[PDB]
Amino acid sequence: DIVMSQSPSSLAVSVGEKVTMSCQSSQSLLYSNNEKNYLAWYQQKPGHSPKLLLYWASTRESGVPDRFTGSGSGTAFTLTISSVKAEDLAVYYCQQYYNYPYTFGGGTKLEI
Amino acid sequence: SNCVADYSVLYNSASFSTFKCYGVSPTKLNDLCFTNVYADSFVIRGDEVRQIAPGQTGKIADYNYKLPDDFTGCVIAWNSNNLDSKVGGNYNYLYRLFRKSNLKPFERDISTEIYQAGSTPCNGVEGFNCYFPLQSYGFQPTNGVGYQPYRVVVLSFELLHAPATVCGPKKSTNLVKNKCVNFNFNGLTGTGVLTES
Amino acid sequence: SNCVADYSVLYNSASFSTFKCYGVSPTKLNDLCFTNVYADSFVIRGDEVR
Amino acid sequence: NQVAVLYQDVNCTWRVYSTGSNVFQTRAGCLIGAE
Amino acid sequence: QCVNLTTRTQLPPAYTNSFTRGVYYPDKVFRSSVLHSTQDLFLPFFSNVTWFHAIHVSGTNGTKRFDNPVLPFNDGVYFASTEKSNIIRGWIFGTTLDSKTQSLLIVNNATNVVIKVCEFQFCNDPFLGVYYHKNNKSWMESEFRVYSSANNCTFEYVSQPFNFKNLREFVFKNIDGYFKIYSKHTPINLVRDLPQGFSALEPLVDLPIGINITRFQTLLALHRSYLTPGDSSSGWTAGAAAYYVGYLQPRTFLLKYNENGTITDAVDCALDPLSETKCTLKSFTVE
Amino acid sequence: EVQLQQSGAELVRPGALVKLSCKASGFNIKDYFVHWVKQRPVQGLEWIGWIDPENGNTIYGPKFQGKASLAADTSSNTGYLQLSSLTSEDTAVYYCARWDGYETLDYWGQGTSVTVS
Ligand SMILES: *[C@@H]1O[C@H](CO)[C@@H](O[C@@H]2O[C@H](CO)[C@@H](O)[C@H](O)[C@H]2NC(C)=O)[C@H](O)[C@H]1NC(C)=O
Ligand SMILES: *[C@@H]1O[C@H](CO)[C@@H](O[C@@H]2O[C@H](CO)[C@@H](O)[C@H](O)[C@H]2NC(C)=O)[C@H](O)[C@H]1NC(C)=O
Ligand SMILES: *[C@@H]1O[C@H](CO)[C@@H](O[C@@H]2O[C@H](CO)[C@@H](O)[C@H](O)[C@H]2NC(C)=O)[C@H](O)[C@H]1NC(C)=O
Ligand SMILES: *[C@@H]1O[C@H](CO)[C@@H](O[C@@H]2O[C@H](CO)[C@@H](O)[C@H](O)[C@H]2NC(C)=O)[C@H](O)[C@H]1NC(C)=O
Ligand SMILES: *[C@@H]1O[C@H](CO)[C@@H](O)[C@H](O)[C@H]1NC(C)=O
Ligand SMILES: *[C@@H]1O[C@H](CO)[C@@H](O)[C@H](O)[C@H]1NC(C)=O
Ligand SMILES: *[C@@H]1O[C@H](CO)[C@@H](O)[C@H](O)[C@H]1NC(C)=O
Ligand SMILES: *[C@@H]1O[C@H](CO)[C@@H](O)[C@H](O)[C@H]1NC(C)=O
Repeated sequence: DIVMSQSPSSLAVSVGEKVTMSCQSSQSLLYSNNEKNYLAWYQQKPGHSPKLLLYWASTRESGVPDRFTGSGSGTAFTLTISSVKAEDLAVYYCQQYYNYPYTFGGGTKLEI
Repeated sequence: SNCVADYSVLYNSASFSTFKCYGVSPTKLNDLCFTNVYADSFVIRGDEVRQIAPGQTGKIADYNYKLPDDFTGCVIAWNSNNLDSKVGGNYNYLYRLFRKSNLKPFERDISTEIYQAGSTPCNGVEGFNCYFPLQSYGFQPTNGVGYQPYRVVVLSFELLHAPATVCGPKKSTNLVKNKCVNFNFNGLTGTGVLTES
Repeated sequence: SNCVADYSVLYNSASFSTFKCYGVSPTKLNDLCFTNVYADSFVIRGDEVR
Repeated sequence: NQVAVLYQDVNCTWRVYSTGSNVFQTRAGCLIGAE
Repeated sequence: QCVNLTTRTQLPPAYTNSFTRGVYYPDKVFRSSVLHSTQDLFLPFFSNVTWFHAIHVSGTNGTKRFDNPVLPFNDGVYFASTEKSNIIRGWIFGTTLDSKTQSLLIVNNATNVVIKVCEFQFCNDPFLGVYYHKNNKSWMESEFRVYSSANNCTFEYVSQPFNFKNLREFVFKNIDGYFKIYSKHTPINLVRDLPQGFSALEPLVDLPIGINITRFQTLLALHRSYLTPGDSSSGWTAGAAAYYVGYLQPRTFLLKYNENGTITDAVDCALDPLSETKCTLKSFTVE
Repeated sequence: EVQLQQSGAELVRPGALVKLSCKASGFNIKDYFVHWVKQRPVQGLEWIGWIDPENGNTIYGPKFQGKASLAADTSSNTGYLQLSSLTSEDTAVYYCARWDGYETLDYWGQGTSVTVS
């Protein structure tokens, strides 16, 4: 089964600062037939049910435009924010969709 | 397919040492029309040019290229010592020397499995009493007439049974009906009166 | 006399320019059994092979 | 389309295509398929 | 990459009667009001033809029953299939069905047909893998999944593609180095049996393959509505398709040619003495 | 917008089964697939598997393969999960999810939390 690891555990940065989170996998996520990476990213607040962020690295969905920007590889996956925003207190997770079970990462926390 | 077969263009730059036609007379080739025409080409030795013929025996006719007994076609061959031979030897042309059974007509075998000639499998290691099936002709410019490379092209077709698309260089004429005329429809000659059907 | 006539052994080290068989088919030579077999050997010119 | 077949060299008391039922022996052969 | 669809090796096949089926035009000449006797590798009348049912069995029984065994090729084979939604798609012909010998791959996507004779290392259970979606309610692309490697190819040919409603019939025959296909397509309505009637097959194509053909395996397309990359061979269903295989044999036939040039009736000259006497007397009625 | 209605927090005795209900509006369960989820702050969140209302069958995960059952009925827009008998591992928060074919999970209800005396 696929296992996921996330970094940093927790990081504190001021509003407007750039911050980057990276999660690493021990197997490849690329599927040759579609050439599509089966990975998603989640952001969750305490006591709020986890909600999917747009998968396939095309993280753009309804909400505030370009809230979080992500980059991924076959075995590596990172998410970036060009400027931390005060309202977006967030906790992040990395999940894979290549084989059962869909792995859940170790979690990442961002503090302001 | 879809071309006029005027062989007079081969008269100035080609010289064939063996033209044999089976199922058709060489003098009638200018008046006929051929359907399902195929051109088979290969290069063999001088002494094996006789083996490309119906009902012949030998290594070529047994393991390499077999012709049907009911064959409509022509066989063409010419010496190619000036193009298919090098001073050090030409090891690009291969032939099959060992096979378990003779070939059926117009079959092609391209496998390279090790042939076991003894009573013990060698598991494809080329040991004792098991040999590689393919060998290479040694063609040199100083070899004998029968050891020089020859190019053989065999043409297969049927006649006067199916729609054709090649035909010869004969020129067509207009259609006259309700009169007694000689006709040549796609190589089929005859006499009669033609009416709408 | 008293020998199997497997002519496949001649394929590797022999090349014959003219093989002609009268009264028997070359494709059937591998299936029959021959009586009173004799072999005649001599050397002649190229034009005298015919 | 029903038929009877007469085998004039077989003696039924076999070299027949089928045996079926109603096999009758005659001095002209074995008649198979007739009552 | 193919993951074995079924563990069950075989089920006891049951056979039906091929009443007056598999008659093909022997030559490309036109004949009207003519009773014509011709010898060729015809399928014997009232023969035994193996009936294959690739359908989803009830849930109480083992989840998988669809069968695509490697069947012998004996002097040509007769193939039929009563289906909808194009479950059957292609066949594979060859001696060993492995890499060392050449084999003929003839696979037909709804829009087009590909006919390649190349050395192919084959999967145990080859299948074209189609997918379907629920929200869109549309059927999507497929995955070939039939061979691991293809090398030393020597012929490629591409052409226009060639209850229950559709009855497709094919006759395959390898003679004198050529592979000939005869076909006929006929809408029918009897659900589980070969129709009682006469249909003549027309010459589709003859190919200069020049390969030894000893065995053939049919290619079925399978449908699953979910796709995950790490887990396969789970969730495939065969729909409802049945195919029939019979074997040709050297026999003499007498054919009735219609006024418009169609073949309306034919007689097996070796069925029984009555059929033999009809074949010799050149009349369909015996007094 | 799609929202889901979920079983409220439960306080139960060990050694007995448990039942959960996941409700949907704006679509039929036949249109999609259904996943189930159980979450623990320590030991993390777990992935259970998917059930297909149209198929009539369900493929489960291996950690939960034992001591789990999934059921669905299209008459109501509701899917159900049950466990053979309550262990300490099952004393956890629970979630249900909707999985699009050839895609990710897209809907997650408010949740269900299981605490045990
Ligand atoms: C066509 O292929 C078949 C199967 O590979 C060949 O039949 C085998 O031939 C070998 C060699 O003669 C025998 O040892 C086997 O017993 C035969 N049967 C099987 C099942 O392998 C057949 O010879 C091939 N045809 C030609 C013309 O080579
Ligand atoms: C014909 O006889 C000659 C000898 O006169 C063979 O040539 C060698 O023969 C000796 C035995 O006398 C073998 O030990 C060698 O291995 C042979 N070598 C070669 C290169 O020929 C010859 O092989 C015989 N056969 C033919 C077809 O010439
Ligand atoms: C052939 O069929 C007859 C049917 O009557 C068998 O019966 C024999 O008939 C002859 C007279 O032609 C008697 O002489 C024999 O004694 C009869 N055989 C008996 C009574 O067993 C006859 O046997 C048949 N021949 C065979 C089977 O060789
Ligand atoms: C089929 O194609 C393969 C392509 O790899 C051929 O393999 C090559 O064979 C040549 C000599 O024929 C070698 O020089 C190469 O090293 C081979 N390539 C490999 C092994 O990757 C193979 O020979 C072909 N078979 C034929 C033409 O019969
Ligand atoms: C099932 O497929 C696997 C895939 O490599 C293969 O190893 C195995 O032999 C197959 N099972 C059979 C042929 O029974
Ligand atoms: C087909 O063979 C089976 C036995 O395998 C037999 O019972 C059946 O009658 C046969 N069908 C015919 C002769 O039409
Ligand atoms: C058949 O069509 C498909 C696309 O519809 C194409 O990918 C494939 O190459 C075609 N096959 C041919 C042209 O033989
Ligand atoms: C088909 O379904 C896919 C599901 O991934 C969706 O992305 C796409 O928009 C749908 N297409 C149409 C035309 O509805």
